[PDB]
Amino acid sequence: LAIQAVRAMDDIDKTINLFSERLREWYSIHFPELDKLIEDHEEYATIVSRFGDRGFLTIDSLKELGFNEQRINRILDAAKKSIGADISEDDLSAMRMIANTILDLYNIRRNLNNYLEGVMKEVAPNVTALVGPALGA
Amino acid sequence: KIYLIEHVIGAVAYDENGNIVDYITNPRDLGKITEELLNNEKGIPFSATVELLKKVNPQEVVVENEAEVPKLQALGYRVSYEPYSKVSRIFRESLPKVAIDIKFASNEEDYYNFLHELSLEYTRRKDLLAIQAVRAMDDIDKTINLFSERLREWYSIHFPELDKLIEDHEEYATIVSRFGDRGFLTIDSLKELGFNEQRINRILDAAKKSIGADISEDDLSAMRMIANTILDLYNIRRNLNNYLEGVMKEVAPNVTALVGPALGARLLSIAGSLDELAKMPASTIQVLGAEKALFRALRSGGRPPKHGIIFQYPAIHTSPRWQRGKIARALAAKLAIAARVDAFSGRFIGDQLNEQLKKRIDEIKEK
Amino acid sequence: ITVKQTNMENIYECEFNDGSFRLCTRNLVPNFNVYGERLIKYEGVEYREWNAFRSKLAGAILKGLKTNPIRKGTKVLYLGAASGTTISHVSDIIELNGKAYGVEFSPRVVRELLLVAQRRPNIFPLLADARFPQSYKSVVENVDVLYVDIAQPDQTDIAIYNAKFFLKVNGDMLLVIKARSIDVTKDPKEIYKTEVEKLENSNFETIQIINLDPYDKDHAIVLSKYK
RNA sequence: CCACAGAUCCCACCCGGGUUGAUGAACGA
RNA sequence: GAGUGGCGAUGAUCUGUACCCCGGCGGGGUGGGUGUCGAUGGAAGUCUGACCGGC
Repeated sequence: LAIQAVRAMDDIDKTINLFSERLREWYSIHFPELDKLIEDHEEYATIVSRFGDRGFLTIDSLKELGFNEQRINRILDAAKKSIGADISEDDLSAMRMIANTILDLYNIRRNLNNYLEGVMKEVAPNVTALVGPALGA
Repeated sequence: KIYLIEHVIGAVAYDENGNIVDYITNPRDLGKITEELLNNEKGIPFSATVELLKKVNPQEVVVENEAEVPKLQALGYRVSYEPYSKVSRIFRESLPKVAIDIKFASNEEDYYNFLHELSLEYTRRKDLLAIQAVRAMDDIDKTINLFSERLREWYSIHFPELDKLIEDHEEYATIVSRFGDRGFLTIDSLKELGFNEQRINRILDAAKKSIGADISEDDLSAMRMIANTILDLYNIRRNLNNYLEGVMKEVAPNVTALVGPALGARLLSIAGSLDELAKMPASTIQVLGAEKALFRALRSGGRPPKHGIIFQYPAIHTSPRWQRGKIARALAAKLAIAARVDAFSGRFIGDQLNEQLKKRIDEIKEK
Repeated sequence: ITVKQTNMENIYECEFNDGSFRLCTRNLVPNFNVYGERLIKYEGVEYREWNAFRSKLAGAILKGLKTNPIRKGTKVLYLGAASGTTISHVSDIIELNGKAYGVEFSPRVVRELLLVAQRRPNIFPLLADARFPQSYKSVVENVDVLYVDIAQPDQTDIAIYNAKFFLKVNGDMLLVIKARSIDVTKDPKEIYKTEVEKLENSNFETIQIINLDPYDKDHAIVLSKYK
């Protein structure tokens, strides 16, 4: 079970990366400048998930993620002056499906890491001590 | 004497020496600039220029464009124009820079980001989503399969017999998602998804006589996370197909008439755009996908692929191997025509195209 | 396979599985090709095969162009950008630093240039007539290289006019001379001589004059410096 | 010129390594 | 007396002759490479030992 779980974790890892690369390429039709402004995939996804249109971003909803005063401003100004495409709500929710899947998968991953830690300490405590649950598994 | 400049950057007044006497910066708004540039062509001055010619009160002004002259004369000034003037050059020589100086952009980095998007929009004025969507669909397809493969290997620690009993990935996932343990399985709960009389019995008997492992609730829910993800993706897939169908009929109806939304989009994706697909010969369309196979043939003089991504068309992969090359060739030919009527405008003629295609297929099949 | 630098910046040659040598450029947008060209990975960096039969610049290189004025961070005005074949290769050469301004007056074709220019921040497409630099005066800046490949009988004159608008003093002009679209009647070789004279009788200093044969029939490219 | 210094080097002990690895040995959840 | 049904760019041929087989064709097998995955499958298949230093 330790083996299966880590295998599924490596599948999820792989998928998160595939979807996030897809999403950025996709959502960049509407708001291309956001791509180089958000390094972190999970953050990127949260934006496309929570807001939708680029003109729906707001300060406090962004303060809530952890974004510092200064960054919120750069993002909002980027959206204002954006050379992206004006697009329907049908189009945006299509992109948002991928964003929500990305977010789901990040939770499932963290859940699987904790499950894995439990089994790995049980089944191979010495190995776990050395390289952690994941790498031991 | 004031030499006047108009640019995306705004309206700048120079003296004869080449020193900025006064400037008015444009708003950083794609909409308004584009329109003012389109308007400038007919001789209409920027609104930034109108404000600038007020702040400075010049007797003799000289502009870049000869169409502007009579417009500024009607506004009260004595005006002329100099074509490739030293001043106009002096301005453009320092144009990477003077964007920052008059505060049109904070840095060079997003002067060019803006100007790029202005140019894009300014020529647009004078299919990408279809492509992205199918690309994500293909990612989802790929993932469903990866997870379902994993789930079966994983869940079979507990209930191994269920794997060869349920062919269908979505069904298999639904069972692990709703139950976990095999002792939670009931005639009632299984009827409540439409499994048939006889099959429910084989499942329950297999669960009864199972040589699987007895396993904790922590272990099962780990597995069930995957099962629910699989179920989520299937729904997302079906949603993406309907979206894709919507755009594809809109952007390339004739193509979609021929091969369906998905495969149609898929060809667009490989070609890059509709207009690129439209420029292609059938003999290319016939092999898109299958590049490894093609260039292998072209480098060595071997046998080429009969079909690339087109293999997916039902008439091809279901047909026997000696019919496939003919069917592919006929399809590609029609697709090239389909893409071209789609690209160089409008009309739906997908019905005769289908009719001609099915005639060609019926002939192929009678040998 | 083996890829290595050449005398010119961001321009590479390939040794091949069979022993052939073909030009290529460093792919600015990896995984993506503009025409049908071959994409090639070597030591984890991707290169775009530069077919000489399509691109006049690749041709001119293979015919021994002394020194190429198009390099890293160069600003070029590209008259006659067409579908984006050659301009995509100058985009690769110039990199994110430099800028290419593609002028093209045929809408049927700017259609396909758009797609190339979306993917590439380097390139600034312009649907305008190169005979009226006033109509794009307000988007472009002055430049280092004036690359001119336009099918027009007075192509040279058009080029000179754009030059005195946009070409930096001591900048370079690559001018493609299309004998058959200046005059199908006259001898290609008489045309090359008389057009060069127009450049000289302005003030362009003829550096090199290449004949694009094998690759382009009845074509010659001139490299010269504006004063 | 010697004297004395210097630090190095060992040199051997001495200690720790060390019978629960010295060595060098080209990566890819 | 009214309506239909009528080669053709808005498109025939060439080569995947696979082998040969039994009854140009049916069927057959053997073939090619190619899509899938697999098996467990097959790979000097699984480093090194004299002294290491600190003093």
